[PDB]
Amino acid sequence: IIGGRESRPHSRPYMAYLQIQSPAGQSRCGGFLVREDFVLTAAHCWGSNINVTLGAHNIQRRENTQQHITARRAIRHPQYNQRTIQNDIMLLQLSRRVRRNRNVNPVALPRAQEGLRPGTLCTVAGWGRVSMRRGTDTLREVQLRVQRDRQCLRIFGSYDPRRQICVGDRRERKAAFKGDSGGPLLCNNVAHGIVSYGKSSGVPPEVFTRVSSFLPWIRTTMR
Amino acid sequence: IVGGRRARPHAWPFMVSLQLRGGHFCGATLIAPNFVMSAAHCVANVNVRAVRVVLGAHNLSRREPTRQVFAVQRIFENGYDPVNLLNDIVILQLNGSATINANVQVAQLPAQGRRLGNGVQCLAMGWGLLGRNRGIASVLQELNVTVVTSLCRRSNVCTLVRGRQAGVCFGDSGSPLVCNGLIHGIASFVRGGCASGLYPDAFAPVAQFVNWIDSIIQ
Amino acid sequence: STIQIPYTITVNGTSQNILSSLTFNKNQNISYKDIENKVKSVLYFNRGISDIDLRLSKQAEYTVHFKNGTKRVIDLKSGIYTADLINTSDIKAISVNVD
Repeated sequence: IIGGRESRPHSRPYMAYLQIQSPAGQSRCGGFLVREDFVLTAAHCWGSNINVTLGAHNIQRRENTQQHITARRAIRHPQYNQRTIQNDIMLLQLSRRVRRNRNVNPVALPRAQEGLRPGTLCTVAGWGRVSMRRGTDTLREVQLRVQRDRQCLRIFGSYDPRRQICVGDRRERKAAFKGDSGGPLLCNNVAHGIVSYGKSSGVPPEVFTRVSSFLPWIRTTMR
Repeated sequence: IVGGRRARPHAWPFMVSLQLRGGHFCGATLIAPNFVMSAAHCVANVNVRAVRVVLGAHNLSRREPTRQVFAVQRIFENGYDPVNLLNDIVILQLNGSATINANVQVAQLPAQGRRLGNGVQCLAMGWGLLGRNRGIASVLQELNVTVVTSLCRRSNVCTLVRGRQAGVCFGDSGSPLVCNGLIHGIASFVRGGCASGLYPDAFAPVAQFVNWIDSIIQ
Repeated sequence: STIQIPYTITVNGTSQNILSSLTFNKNQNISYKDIENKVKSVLYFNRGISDIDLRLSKQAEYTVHFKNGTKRVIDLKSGIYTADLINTSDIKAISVNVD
């Protein structure tokens, strides 16, 4: 996370760390607990195997607060287009329910296409890199400001405001970066967005998956 | 070298191996007792202070008493273009002076500007991969080749094993091209992959830099 | 025995915010063709860029960043490979850009 501060430990018990095994490599993403048996994330964080780590703060240690669960199913959205990053949302069916403690519990999802008016101040957290040369072993966070959709319609050729959010003020140097994909965008303690993409410089604005605009598919999949 | 043969032990004493952490990564040519001549891109991205110039080896994998090893002290370029692979030549000054003997000798370079026409017979060499997907060489490999002008530009010397799939491979960069007893080319790049049989391999034209090389080694 | 070299792919002007890394062996010299087949690999797995998309792209290149501060820019639509080897443990990261 570029331009943020370090998180108060376990003050965000919904956060999920994803160890993804791809062909010819690994990948590391974020994610968040939405129910006792499901983690929501982005659809390009998909791989063959996924080690989900809940209730962590320092993931390069092994804390007794942590809980390691492999993912039983990774269900990408059926309209996910990796070329344009469209419908970038994926559900993780955990292989076992979480312990649920004061370090591990789900996060509230919004009501079916709840709005999110521009200027709203939200919070995004994750274990991603903080610059182009340095990273972090502990969970970090930053506060970003939703922009008008025109700011993202200019920059990104496939920005679709019906299913995505435009986040990050052009003038302040805060944004989510490499490794925060799948992490939640949080306004009033409700997961309104999923980290998806931006420009590779980290210069905001950047695009989140609009969680509210996918609620019927989520509940249908959550069975 | 793909599709070649084992070279007579030390039949080419001017042949040089450049190694990083004991591993061959490019060839070179001994042009003077304290100067090797190699490809410019072999040294453009590497820790020059870890490179070790190995003279007069033959079986790179086993202990050879004939070997002499040097570090690189200074580097001399002549306008290398990594975008177009132009002037792919470099001259490395050694941290010492090699002892010329039967296994280590100085190579002969052509006259400035002498260009080889089509059809000339040459000999490519080096410890490059024996075959794409097959592995690095342990014994020096040599290979009769023919100089071509078709599918080539004036800025390079191009060769082609005719009628077979054979040619230079990776790790042959910097290795010399010997024609009529002279180093006419430093191995630069291939097209489509090793030993395509369709696209000639490309050498830096040594004969176009003899003047620049002489001013360096004096 | 093996190492992870991180990479980033930006196609059409957008780059996913994922932390992705390839798998190479510790202290091994490889060729720029070995690297190309792994770049064309994650190009398809991450953002659905096939061989046909490369050929028809406006430009397609990747950049090996070495840990000493130097880099080497490779033209994916060129089909040309310097016959050299580079050591996997010297590579800082790889960046990929396609249009």
